[PDB]
Amino acid sequence: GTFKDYVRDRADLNKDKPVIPAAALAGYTGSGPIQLWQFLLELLTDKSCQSFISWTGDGWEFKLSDPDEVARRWGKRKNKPKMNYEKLSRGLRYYYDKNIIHKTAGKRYVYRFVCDLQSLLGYTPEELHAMLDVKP
Amino acid sequence: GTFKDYVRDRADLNKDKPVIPAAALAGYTGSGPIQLWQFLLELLTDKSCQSFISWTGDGWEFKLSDPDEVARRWGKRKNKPKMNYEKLSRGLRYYYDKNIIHKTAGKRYVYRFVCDLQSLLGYTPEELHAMLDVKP
DNA sequence: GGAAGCCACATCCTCT
DNA sequence: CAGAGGATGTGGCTTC
DNA sequence: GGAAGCCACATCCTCT
DNA sequence: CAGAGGATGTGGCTTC
Repeated sequence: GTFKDYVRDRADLNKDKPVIPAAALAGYTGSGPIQLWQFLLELLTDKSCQSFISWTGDGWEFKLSDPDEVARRWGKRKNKPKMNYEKLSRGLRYYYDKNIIHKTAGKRYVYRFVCDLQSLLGYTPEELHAMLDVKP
Repeated sequence: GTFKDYVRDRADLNKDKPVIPAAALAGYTGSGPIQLWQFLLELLTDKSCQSFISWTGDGWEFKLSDPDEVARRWGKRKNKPKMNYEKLSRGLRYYYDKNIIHKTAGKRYVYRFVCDLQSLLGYTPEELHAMLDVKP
């Protein structure tokens, strides 16, 4: 397998094509280092990540079906191997007061984007959900 | 402008489409952090970067038409704002002994990939030069 | 998890 | 500077 | 370039 | 744990 085949094979697994690349987003917003909410928003728009993180179908609500995986990847993106959902959730918890992301009380591993995503990605959650083939 | 527009606009400038993405290459080779030679290989395959870095038309030979720009970007990709051609060249000098890249004596800012790129990107420099519309 | 190494540079400097 | 390399130091990663 | 700040987490801990 | 937050500490970046 050459580089060509390595890229080709990942494409056939629907990887490397998130609609909202974190890196790009950070660039657009001028946030500098990639931020958590941004990273999640990248995953949530990359069809290949739908197995461990996805939109519930209700507005900007999403679920961390596989916390441990979401955590690993965020841990990798920030170069922090000890990263787990137990510290990552702390990150998200900070957002509550900064009204960026809120916790949906009662549902394990479910939060919701509360800020104005439509203006940032020019898409109503209904459209986005259709583009990713969001089930519910 | 929204993130959507920001993405399509850069797309119309032929950006964000390098044939040999550094990040991917690093993954394929399992090198871990992106390496200099790999970065340069990304730029050289991204049609939008042809103004400050490009193949001379002779095999794997290339030129840093705009050293200062090349240096800035590499400085950005590694998070090292003080990054210049004066230091970056050092990095390249280190490949001379590791037969990965050599200096073409006589031409200011011109070096040549000496390792086996054909096997890594399954392309003869002739083909690659055609895909980028390399002039000389 | 965890400490100990290994490697690519990032930095600085000296010559020519 | 541009272009060789030696002397250092450290961060991100592989390795016990 | 350069020193001083700011901000987003990464880490740890305590309850319920 | 999962999930709220307080108390800390530091790296990447913005700001004088």
